[PDB]
Amino acid sequence: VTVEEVRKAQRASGPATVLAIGTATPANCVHQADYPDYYFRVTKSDHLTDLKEKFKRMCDKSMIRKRYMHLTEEFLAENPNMCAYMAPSLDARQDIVVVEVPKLGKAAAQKALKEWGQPRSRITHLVFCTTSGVDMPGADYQLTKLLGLRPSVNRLMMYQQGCFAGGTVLRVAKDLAENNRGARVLVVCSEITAVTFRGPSESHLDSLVGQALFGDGAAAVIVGADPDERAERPLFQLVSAAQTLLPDSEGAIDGHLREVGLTFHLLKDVPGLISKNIERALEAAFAPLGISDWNSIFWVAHPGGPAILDQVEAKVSLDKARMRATRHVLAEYGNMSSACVLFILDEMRKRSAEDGCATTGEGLDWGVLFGFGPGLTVETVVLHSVPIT
Amino acid sequence: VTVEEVRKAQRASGPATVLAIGTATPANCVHQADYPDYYFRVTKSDHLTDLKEKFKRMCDKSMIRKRYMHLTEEFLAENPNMCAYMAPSLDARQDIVVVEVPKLGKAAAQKALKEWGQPRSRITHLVFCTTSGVDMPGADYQLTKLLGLRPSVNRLMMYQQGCFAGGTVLRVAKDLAENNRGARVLVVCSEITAVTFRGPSESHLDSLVGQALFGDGAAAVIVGADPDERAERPLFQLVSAAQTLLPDSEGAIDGHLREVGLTFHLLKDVPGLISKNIERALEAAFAPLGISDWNSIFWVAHPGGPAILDQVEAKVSLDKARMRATRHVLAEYGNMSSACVLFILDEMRKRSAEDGCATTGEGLDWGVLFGFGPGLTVETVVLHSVPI
Ligand SMILES: CC(C)(COP(=O)(O)OP(=O)(O)OC[C@H]1O[C@@H](n2cnc3c(N)ncnc32)[C@H](O)[C@@H]1OP(=O)(O)O)[C@@H](O)C(=O)NCCC(=O)NCCS
Ligand SMILES: O=C1C[C@@H](c2ccc(O)cc2)Oc2cc(O)cc(O)c21
Ligand SMILES: O=C1C[C@@H](c2ccc(O)cc2)Oc2cc(O)cc(O)c21
Repeated sequence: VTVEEVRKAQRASGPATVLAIGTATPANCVHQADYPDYYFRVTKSDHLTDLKEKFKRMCDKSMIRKRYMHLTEEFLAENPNMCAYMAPSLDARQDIVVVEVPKLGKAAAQKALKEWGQPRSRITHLVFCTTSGVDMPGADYQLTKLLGLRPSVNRLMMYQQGCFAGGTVLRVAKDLAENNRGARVLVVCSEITAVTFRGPSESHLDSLVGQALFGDGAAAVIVGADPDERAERPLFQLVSAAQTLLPDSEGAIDGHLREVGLTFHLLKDVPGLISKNIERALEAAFAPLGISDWNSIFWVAHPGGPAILDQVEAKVSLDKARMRATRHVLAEYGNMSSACVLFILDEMRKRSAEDGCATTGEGLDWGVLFGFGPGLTVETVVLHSVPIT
Repeated sequence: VTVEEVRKAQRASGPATVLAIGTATPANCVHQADYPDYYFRVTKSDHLTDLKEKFKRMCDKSMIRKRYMHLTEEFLAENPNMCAYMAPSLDARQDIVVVEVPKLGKAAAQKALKEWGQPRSRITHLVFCTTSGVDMPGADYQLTKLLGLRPSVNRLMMYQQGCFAGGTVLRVAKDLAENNRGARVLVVCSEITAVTFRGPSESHLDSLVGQALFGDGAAAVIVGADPDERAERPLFQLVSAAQTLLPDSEGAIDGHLREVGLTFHLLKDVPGLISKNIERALEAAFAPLGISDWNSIFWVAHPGGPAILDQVEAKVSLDKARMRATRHVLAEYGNMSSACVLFILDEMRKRSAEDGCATTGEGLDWGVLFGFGPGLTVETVVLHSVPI
């Protein structure tokens, strides 16, 4: 009868908890050892032998062993506008991603739901995040139909976000789960590089870097507060989430949706900008918790490129073991934009079980998740591990 | 310190409350009575006389007296591909809205921030919503710079949502404010029709209807729980928020971002689907609260078109006064997509104050806000007014 009464009956008690993770990728695998030859072949750029030597360096130094890509040679050969550096092609790219992004996210969400063990109808919110394609109704609507979620699911469609949004979706799901008693949030990031694939331009080497780094993939997490201990198995606790813009980082990471598709700009200051600011972000997150030793917490960081992990490592004097879960996902999947950190969370807890650690976070109790992206924005999520019996 | 201690010392206690509302439009104004001549002239389509008759009737029946459009005749004369029905023009349209959408948002945000009267640094969250254009970094980042908000403001960027997103942003802001002690959420919906404006085609009358209804505008709202009694002024309380998809509505409203810009497609009698279904949403939102008389609550409904309001009003036998503020915004502003319900909320609390109503909701205590859009999606936000 009163709003205060509704607010007490509404709202949950405990902190947002990750209850399941699942991941999926296209079946087409592309090995980095073959990509320089493959890429310069299908883009009819073999005559640019000087540029091809540069690409061989980037692919050799990428610390990427393989990527999964929906795009095939057979398809590209039928789509020369997408193989040119810059040709009319947004319509052709949209036709792929508008169908394939929700399709890939469905593959990931099914695995998360399966491990969750609860009926799909219990899912109350859906947070769908992509950086490839836009459409009305959005990919959130398509996924809802594909999975058969209830029609009254509360959907949040995060479009054209960039690579920091892996942390964004957890910050979003945290407030949804925590403010709504019983809420169970399905979170899906799904990325498909058909929107960004393009040929090589000697005058835009930062775009060439994108071609050596970005890959396809989707990851799904189910987040909820007040877990049913009898039926749900917690993995991580979401303690706090923050976003920030880095000083003097204007223009560091740009991306425009145009008739030639999604373009990509990237300054060489990106590794320096992140490494030089990461400690301010760590202090902001962990000082109120009383934590100052960055080697005593587990680490999840978006692997924008190997140079970012190298310079964050050196700047903060991390032990090589702390970036292992991050470097493994980079090596085995490449840069999947917003889905990366969720993949790393999945790899963190799996290895923690296989190795016999005390917790899902490599035996450590507290952890941090970092997303980096256009802004330059940095998303920081404090995590807490769960004991492994 | 445990994670439990954090949660307790992290959350707010009270309900999310609307503390300030500001609106803004482009200055360039077009009266509907003049638009068929203007629209057919600038699109070089005066020779399709039968189509023009159809478009007059579209405009006559729209119940819109005027709309604001950033696009001017001088600009359009230099952009023939945007005046054609179907010509490559995404790049030009993007070039417009990527700059003008946050600019119009700051005009409304500055009004709301002035009414709120608190320092801009106190803003902790920003929810920016637009259906006109996309970009990385987004319009939320542009607005942060233009307003001098703190670099650490938590931004949510809602792109390509559609007309129902005026309710979506309140549903987002509700959980941000309520779950974070001290959080003050700036909510900005900004819409500019340069992405959908296109010439007429005789085989695409659904697109032509959009040319009759859609206008430009931006609206800003500041949301927080636990208001300061001396320094802040509650206008409305967000009680609950829900989203649903209507049965048998597949494909009723589709919109595709293509190389010719944002196209618009209708397929399944939108006024019938909303009114056939509105009572279910009312009962879902208000049966837990013991209300069943849909005339006992104030109404804010997204004015997608007059037919939606007519059939919904007739389905639940609404007194003509319940739809008044909604129809006034439709008449003086057109269909401004996500921003419409925020304009109506402002009109309602102002008109309730101009006249001597007891509450900000036209003298009533409880209220309902509806967003309608692609899905068919219905957003339902239960409101509670504030005594004047
Ligand atoms: C690209 C990268 C993998 C190359 O590995 P490396 O061992 O550092 O080798 P280099 O530093 O010499 O870079 C290789 C070449 O690409 C170029 N390169 C690296 N970053 C570049 C950038 N933003 N723009 C243009 N060229 C770049 C270098 O100039 C170099 O060309 P060169 O042989 O003529 O000197 C590494 O620099 C890296 O990880 N950069 C981070 C990229 C990034 O910001 N990712 C975030 C994506 S949002
Ligand atoms: O090249 C390396 C680095 C190595 C490593 C990681 C962390 C650490 O602390 C020490 C060594 O792990 C790996 C594990 C692999 O399966 C394959 C590899 O190629 C590598
Ligand atoms: O640091 C590396 C190197 C990486 C790698 C191997 C081969 C290759 O061709 C490219 C990258 O594999 C890894 C695999 C891991 O599980 C953990 C790691 O730390 C690493």
